[PDB]
Amino acid sequence: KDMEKYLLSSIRDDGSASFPLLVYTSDSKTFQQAIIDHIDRTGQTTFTFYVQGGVSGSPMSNSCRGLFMSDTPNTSSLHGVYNAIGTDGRNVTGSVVGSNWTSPKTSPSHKELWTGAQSFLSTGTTKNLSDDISNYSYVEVYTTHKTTEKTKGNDNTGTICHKFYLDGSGTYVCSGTFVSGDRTDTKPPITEFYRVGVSFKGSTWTLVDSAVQNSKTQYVTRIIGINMP
Amino acid sequence: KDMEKYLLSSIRDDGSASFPLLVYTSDSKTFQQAIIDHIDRTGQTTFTFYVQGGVSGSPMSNSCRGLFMSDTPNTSSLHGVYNAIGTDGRNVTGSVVGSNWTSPKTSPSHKELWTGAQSFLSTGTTKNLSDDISNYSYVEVYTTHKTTEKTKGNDNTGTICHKFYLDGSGTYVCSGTFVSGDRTDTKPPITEFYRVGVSFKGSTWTLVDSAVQNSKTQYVTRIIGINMP
Amino acid sequence: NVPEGTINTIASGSSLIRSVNNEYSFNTGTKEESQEDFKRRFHSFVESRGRATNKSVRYGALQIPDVEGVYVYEETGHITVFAHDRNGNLSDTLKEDIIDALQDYRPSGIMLDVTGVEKEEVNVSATVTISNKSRIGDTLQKHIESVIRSYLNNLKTSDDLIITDLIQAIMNIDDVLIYDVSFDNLDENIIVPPQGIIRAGEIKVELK
Amino acid sequence: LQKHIESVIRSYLNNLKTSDDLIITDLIQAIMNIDDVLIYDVSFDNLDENIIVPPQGIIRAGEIKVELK
Amino acid sequence: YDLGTAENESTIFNKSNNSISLANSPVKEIRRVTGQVLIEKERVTRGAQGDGQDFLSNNTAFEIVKVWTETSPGVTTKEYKQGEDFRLTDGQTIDW
Amino acid sequence: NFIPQPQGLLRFLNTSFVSKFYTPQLQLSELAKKVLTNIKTDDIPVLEREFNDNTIIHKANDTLLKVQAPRMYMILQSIVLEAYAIVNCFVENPSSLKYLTEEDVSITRENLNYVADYLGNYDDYNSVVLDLRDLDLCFSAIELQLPLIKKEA
Amino acid sequence: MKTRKLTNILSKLIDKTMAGTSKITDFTPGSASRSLLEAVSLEIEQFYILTKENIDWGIQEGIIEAFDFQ
Amino acid sequence: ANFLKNLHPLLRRDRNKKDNQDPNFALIDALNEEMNQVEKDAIESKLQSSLKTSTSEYLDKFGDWFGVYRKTDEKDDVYRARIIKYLLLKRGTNNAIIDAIKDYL
Repeated sequence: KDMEKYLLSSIRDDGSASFPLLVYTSDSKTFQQAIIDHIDRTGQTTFTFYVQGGVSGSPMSNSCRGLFMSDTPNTSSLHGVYNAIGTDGRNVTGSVVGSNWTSPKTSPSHKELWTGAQSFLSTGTTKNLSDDISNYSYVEVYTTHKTTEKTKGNDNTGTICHKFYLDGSGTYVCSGTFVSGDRTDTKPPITEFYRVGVSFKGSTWTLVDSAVQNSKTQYVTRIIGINMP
Repeated sequence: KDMEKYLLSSIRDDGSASFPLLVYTSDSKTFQQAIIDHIDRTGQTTFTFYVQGGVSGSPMSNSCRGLFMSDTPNTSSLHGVYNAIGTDGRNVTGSVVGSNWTSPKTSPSHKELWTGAQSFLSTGTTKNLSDDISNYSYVEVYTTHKTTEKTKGNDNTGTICHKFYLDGSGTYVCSGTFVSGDRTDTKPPITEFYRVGVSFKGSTWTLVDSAVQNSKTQYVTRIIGINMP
Repeated sequence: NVPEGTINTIASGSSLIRSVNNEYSFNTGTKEESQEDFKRRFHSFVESRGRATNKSVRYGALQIPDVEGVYVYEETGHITVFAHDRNGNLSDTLKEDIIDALQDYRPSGIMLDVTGVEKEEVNVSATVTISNKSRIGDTLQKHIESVIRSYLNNLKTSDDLIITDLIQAIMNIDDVLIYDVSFDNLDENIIVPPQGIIRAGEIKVELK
Repeated sequence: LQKHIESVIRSYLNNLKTSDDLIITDLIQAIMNIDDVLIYDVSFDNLDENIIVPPQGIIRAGEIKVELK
Repeated sequence: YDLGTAENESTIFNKSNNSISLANSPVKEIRRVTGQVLIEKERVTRGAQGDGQDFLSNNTAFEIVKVWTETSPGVTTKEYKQGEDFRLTDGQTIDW
Repeated sequence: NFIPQPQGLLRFLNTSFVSKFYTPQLQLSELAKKVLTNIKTDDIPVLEREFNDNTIIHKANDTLLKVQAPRMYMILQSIVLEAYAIVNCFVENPSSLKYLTEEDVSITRENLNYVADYLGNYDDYNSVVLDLRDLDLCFSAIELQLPLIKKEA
Repeated sequence: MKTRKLTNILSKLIDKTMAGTSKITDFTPGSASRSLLEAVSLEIEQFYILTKENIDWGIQEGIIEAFDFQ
Repeated sequence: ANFLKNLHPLLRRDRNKKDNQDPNFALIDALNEEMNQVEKDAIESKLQSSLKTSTSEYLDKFGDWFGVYRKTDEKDDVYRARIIKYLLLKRGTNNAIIDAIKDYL
């Protein structure tokens, strides 16, 4: 029992390890106050915690587990950081600086769901994702083009992102333009338009429709599943 | 103190806990050298640290705290990782493989600032954000559209992102194109442009202006605050 | 209509000409549309400008993508209009957006407070008596359970739930097989108000 | 409509085979068969429990009084 | 009853002398033969993915005798060049 | 001046899998909207007999499509309303044929093909499909003939 | 026999036409060949449905003719 | 008869040797193949009209008409055998009752 002021875990009377800070909604205390009370009682400076979901001022709304790090137990001018992980695996970080508490920074996360080269003309084609779309809140769709004319001898665009929120639409619409060519006296640079429409269902995606203003081949090439929790 | 070879925390002379590594700009040592010196002096392999802002080779420019992890105290071929948090709650991670140090990997972060459905025809209307816009260096504006003509039977677009660096413009301008209709039945694919202009003031945002090419309601539907520190 | 570079030829055969091509696609070949559709769309536009009307208010609630099941109700003391989304009953942010967005077609004073539909669940332990010693099987059990669940789902959310109707639905099967059904959990006729909605739940058929 | 309900019930009472209990569920389903929407609910005062008939009993007579709510 | 195995016992296929000698003996049991049949003519109708894969009757294909569009049977429109037009891929694909 | 309607039809009319060839859109015609309101509000005369044992009589209500696939059952109602709307004007009160257009019948057939294809999976309920295929070619003749009728009249 | 729907018969006809040494032909909608294929498929569907109905009627009529029970 | 024999007597009946692609031959082959498959199906329909060879749904219909319904996870042969046997109960005899007990056992 005499080492626990330095160590990440408490010791229960049966000798079992546990967290030294537990915070429950029944305690009627904010996450900030629970930390201050905990340092005042123990003199611990680096320690682990459980916060129950719905605790006010918690790093996140769900229950979370995390680590608080500090070097000096002065609650009248506290300086320190925490890193917390949710029950959904979200990551959040935050800090306290002269006892003032910073807004909790939530990290986004991603998985590559599909890659390849699906032509815009391949309408009615379905392909497998590496995961279910319901494990995401946002999607990036990527498209790779050739312009109608060449500018300084090149017609490639590089591979262009389209980011969407997953609102439950039956089509997600990638659409845009290019300017192409070199301006001569007789020939201005041309303008073109493009579209591709996609849909998602579980672990699958479908190329629904398109429009192309030249005879070259335009492709859908990457789908990334994004969480911004 | 017979445990201090393993503890995340040092034991100060009074018995108070602290970090076993404290790195200050007054030491005139790089973070990499401070880590090497600490491991050489103690044989610890997993330990906490503070790095003052302005220390050369630091995970970040600001003052930060973190955990270093390794399984073997061989400074002539160091293998390990670190996780660090700044005074702003940014997160930075990195690694040492065979005493070669990787580039530090700063996470971005985000917050949802507003959601709903504001019609593009509600110009001069102001709504609250969940936070002050000055906490963010970047913003994503989401808009949801119904196209002038149906594509295969559908006119919904999904919910489309528009990402801006917060350069202090009085109006951030979403503008772009939807290809609408299909080049089918006996009908041209009627291209439409659009614009909406929006602005931000502390914890509020205003729909400033709009330009729409058909008789269907178009909406602003989400605003996300982004940090890329 | 034709894409760029499709002609490639001339019929007059004069050998001076090297090649021919249309620089831009033709898109001016408009189709023929009768004035009926034009008149319909114009009338629809003219009717959508009405203000302070039941049908116009209902129409205006449809602009939000998540507002689908709008139901109109009228009361002088406190008028109310109910709406819900497919994902669930109602959220707080959507409800606030509905309140703020409906003001464009509400009458003066804005004496509205939209509340999300109060879903209720039904649980039934029905004992079903069958006078047939061969058709007796889990197929019939599953069919009756599916029928009851669908009938529960098929209610028009306005005082439609009664034990007699459930008995009549069960007895829609030929009386040669079905003999008797004895409800036990339904001890009264549940009559949800127009705010709430009654739907299916855990539903059992035990054979007798 | 009252007379039609009385005649339907009395006819249901007849053309009934021997040695079967006076099941009420089939009675209510039979009288609700006339119109599912028009007819709302039906209830009874004393014969809510099925009357077991002996081998030599047949339920054919009976006077019907309709008491609309 | 002690036994030896005789695996890749070889003949570069003597189709004139078909009696291919298993000279280790007395042979208790045979296990495998493998060798170089030729597809003299197979339809690989082109699949949709222009400039890439189409699939053979064999994954064991290792030497592509001819690849050609047909003016009629064997009468060639284009005979294609291996590594330039098509290549063999997978041991299982003509691949444009 | 309206012929009384059968009780069956009047009750019927008053209120995942996907096919690759034809798909529905759940769009109602203006003419079909007006009739629906008329039946909803005004008490149309109705018959008392049910001699005619055809159409929805013991076929559309007998099938389990009502409980199993209620969405599919919503397509069938729309086709009946659209089939009953076009029969309404021509037989009597032709003044309502002004609101009908080509696209009104076009979408109806597409909805017919989708529900018809789905019913082909079931081996019991082919009787319903038997009438729908005959009705399918009936709408197409109106589709290719309705623009001429209005100009002639 | 087993009931065959229009879509399956149409797909089988399309696949036989493609495999039957014919690349020029296309089965887009509005074509004459697609309409003829669909019509033939619907005729075969009608034939199968009427065959099943005749099998049911035949079973009933044979059971009537069997015994003396009517 | 079959679709080839009756079709318009000036049309072709066999593959062209001038070219490999024959849309005529493809169409006629497809229609021939479909209508000969339908013919095979229609010849096999004769077996389903008899209890001696009826299978699957038609055997179930026969059982239902005879009152012998299909037991769960019962194959066609045993179900047909029980349906046929069911007529020959010869109930009332002591050895009949013994047979019925042996069946029940």
